[PDB]
Amino acid sequence: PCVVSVQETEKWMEEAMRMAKEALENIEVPVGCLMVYNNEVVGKGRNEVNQTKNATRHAEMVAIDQVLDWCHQHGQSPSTVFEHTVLYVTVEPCIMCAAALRLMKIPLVVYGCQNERFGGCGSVLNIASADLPNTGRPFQCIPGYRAEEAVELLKTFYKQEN
Amino acid sequence: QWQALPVLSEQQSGAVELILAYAAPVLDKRQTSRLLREVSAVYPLPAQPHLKRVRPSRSAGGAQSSDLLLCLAGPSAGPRSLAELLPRPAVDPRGLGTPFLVPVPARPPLTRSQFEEARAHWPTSFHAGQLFSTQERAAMQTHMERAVCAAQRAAAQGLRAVGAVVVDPASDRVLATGHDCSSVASPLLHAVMVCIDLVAQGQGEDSLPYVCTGYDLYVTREPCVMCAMALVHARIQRVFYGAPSPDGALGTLFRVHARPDLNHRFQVFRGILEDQCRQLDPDP
Ligand SMILES: [Zn+2]
Ligand SMILES: [Zn+2]
Repeated sequence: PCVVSVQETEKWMEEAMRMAKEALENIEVPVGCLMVYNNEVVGKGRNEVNQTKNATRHAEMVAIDQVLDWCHQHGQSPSTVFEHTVLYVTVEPCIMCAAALRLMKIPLVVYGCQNERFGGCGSVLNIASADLPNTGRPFQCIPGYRAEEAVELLKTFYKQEN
Repeated sequence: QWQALPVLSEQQSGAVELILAYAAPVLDKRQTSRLLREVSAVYPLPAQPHLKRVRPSRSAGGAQSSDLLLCLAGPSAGPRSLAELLPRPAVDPRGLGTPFLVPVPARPPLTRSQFEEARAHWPTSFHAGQLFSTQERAAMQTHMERAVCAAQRAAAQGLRAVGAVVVDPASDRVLATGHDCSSVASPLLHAVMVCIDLVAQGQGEDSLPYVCTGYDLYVTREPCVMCAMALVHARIQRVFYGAPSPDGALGTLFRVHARPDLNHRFQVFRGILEDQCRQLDPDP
């Protein structure tokens, strides 16, 4: 039920890039992401930190909260859903979100460009696969998908911000 | 009984490095304050304000004596006379003995053990060898006690026993008290995450997203990687915690508060009320 979602990788990442462009239009760090469970989008999110005035509202945190709402609303335990969910995100998850995904036991992340300022899948720290026996489970990554388009959005954002 | 230990980067955690300086014995003690004024006018030691200029010493019979720190040694730390080091008439050297080389701390000490090594070579300033004042230690103890009470309420209800308090040190006002609220339906409600949301919901229309700017966090045990980095993103200013956590990210496995390649750094002290906190739950 995991690799069944990977079949539509192009579709999922296209939507994630669409959302990331929206985030850029709204002067947010241009990250878009979707969480897929059994070929169904069970949650999605863009970085909403400036809109919400809350530094923790990264795209992945927003996506996680939506999946948890879906689990609550449909009587599903988060364990069985998140353990078979794939995250598609335009940017390498940062140290904070990498840790959050470990704690949710997301097995697999497909992402675009590196996150050189804050990345937690290798760029700054390797939270994704660090030996952290009390912090959920490591996850695996498929990096580089449409990375060139994704990193151009980041570069545009960081030129516009003060 | 508890003691706050700074948690520094590994770079700032080692022994202080030493530089060579010239000192001279004060043979006429009643010239000390005149010599101190004239010599430090010539040699203000701008790059080393932590150094005391007069080093007292007590003999085996209690007789007090002093050495005076004259100046930094040059590229050739050779023997030097008073006539070579001290310009006249800017300095009347009468009352001083022959200069001698001595290693002195290059930088102020930060940990209490750096202050011990430093003190051995030449007297240094430090923030007694106390890190926090009595009035301060009492304030810190109050806020942590509140964090401990929150963790104990959590435990009584069957929640993870972690408590946290966010304080505005301008007014010493508590802005948020929270404990772990994680559940099957909401597994990421760690104490720190709850507190950041509480601080956020009390902020006004013209607030930046750096919810924790300028504030202190007291948390019973050391934050996990998610909470620690959330505090980097939210730009906490200081974190006090009681006991470490096995996967902790502010001292144990990582030190995300003390990194050059992240755009925010902040001070962390561990050990506050540690004996109480050590029996509560780690994070996560
Ligand atoms: Zn993130
Ligand atoms: Zn945590």
